[PDB]
Amino acid sequence: PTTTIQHAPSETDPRNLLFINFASRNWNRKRITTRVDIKQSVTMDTETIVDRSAYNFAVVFVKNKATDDYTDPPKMYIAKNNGDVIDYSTYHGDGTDLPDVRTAKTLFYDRDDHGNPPELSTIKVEISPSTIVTRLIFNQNELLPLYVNDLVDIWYEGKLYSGYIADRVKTEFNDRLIFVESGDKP
Amino acid sequence: MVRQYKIHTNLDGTDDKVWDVTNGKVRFYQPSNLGLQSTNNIWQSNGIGVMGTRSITQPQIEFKLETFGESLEENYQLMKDFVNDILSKKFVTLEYQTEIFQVYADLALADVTKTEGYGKNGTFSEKITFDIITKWYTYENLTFDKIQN
Ligand SMILES: [Ca+2]
Repeated sequence: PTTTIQHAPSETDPRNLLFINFASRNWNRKRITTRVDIKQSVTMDTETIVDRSAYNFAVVFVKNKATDDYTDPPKMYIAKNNGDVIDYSTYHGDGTDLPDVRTAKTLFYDRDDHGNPPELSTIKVEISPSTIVTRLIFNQNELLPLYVNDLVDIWYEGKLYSGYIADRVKTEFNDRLIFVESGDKP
Repeated sequence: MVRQYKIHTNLDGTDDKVWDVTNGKVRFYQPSNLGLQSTNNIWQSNGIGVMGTRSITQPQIEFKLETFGESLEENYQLMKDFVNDILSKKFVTLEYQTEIFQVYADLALADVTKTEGYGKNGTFSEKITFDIITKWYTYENLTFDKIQN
């Protein structure tokens, strides 16, 4: 959003008014394809849109009904590269479908009123990955100008990043843009 | 022919007072720097050079201020007057004049010196420093143009 002070539309109304803008130069926004060169003093940093947990491996403990204690040994669960969550013991592969680094956490669960162990899906939500998003801050290119609230597809160092122009800094020295990769790639 | 230096109290104004620092009793000599300094913001990536925006910085002008009084009384009255006139107005307009141009620079009093090392008839030789507000601008008349059949 962009706040703007402007005199009332009707000529009869002499009031000066303040409004909030959620409008664009095009009613039906179109996607642009551009390139960002290293010369534009590019600043790359990763943002997270959705909050999802960071320990991909789970040492899950289930409390024993008879002892009302955690007497029973734990069951280890690993998240594959695809997105699915499996028990570590059940794995029969070569390690290609598993992550490059093991981020782990120990989880404690209480048995439900029925007595059944907690659902695989409920554990999955806690070990599930968060939206890794790339942010690019660079100088305004006069050859292809990029204004705020424009859908863009940026090419940077041989890699394609897709998203929108969120902010714009008007300084004495430069004119810079904040590019936010919206994700939703596959 | 030669260079002229006027000191205006309020240029464009009815209450203007002009001091000839080239011909009058109070004279300005040996300006420190009339040029300019610039900061180009050049950042280099892998030997290749990229240039930002040039902030043209203007440096303080320091003049060798000399007084040409006939008596100790005159030379003191010239210092008590000239320096206070610069103080009375928040800023003073220095006019640079030559055969080719007549530029102006708005100055503010940075530092003035008063010492007891006198010559003959109580002569003054002191250093006056000014801070730059706006360096070199053309003050000229603007008129409309007429169209003929
Ligand atoms: Ca004035």
